[PDB]
Amino acid sequence: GSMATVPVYCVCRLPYDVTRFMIECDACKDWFHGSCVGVEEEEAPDIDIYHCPNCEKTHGKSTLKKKRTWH
Amino acid sequence: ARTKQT
Ligand SMILES: [Cl-]
Ligand SMILES: [Mg+2]
Ligand SMILES: [Mg+2]
Ligand SMILES: [Zn+2]
Ligand SMILES: [Zn+2]
Repeated sequence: GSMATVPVYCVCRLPYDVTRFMIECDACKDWFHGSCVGVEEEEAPDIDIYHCPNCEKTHGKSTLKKKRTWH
Repeated sequence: ARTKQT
């Protein structure tokens, strides 16, 4: 009921909002609002391995896809 | 990457 827990995500620690774009960090498996971590929805299809700003420090920077599906 | 679209 009203006292149920809800999952929270991102650096902002908010529950999910379907109107906002999010990307998963491949390392910590948390999810991040593009607006919170500087990733545009339209740029994300080019990201291969996404690492959040915290995970970057030990797991390395995000990588880009070397090939893409057109169509 | 895995994403959640709008
Ligand atoms: Cl690739
Ligand atoms: Mg937004
Ligand atoms: Mg593709
Ligand atoms: Zn956020
Ligand atoms: Zn992370």
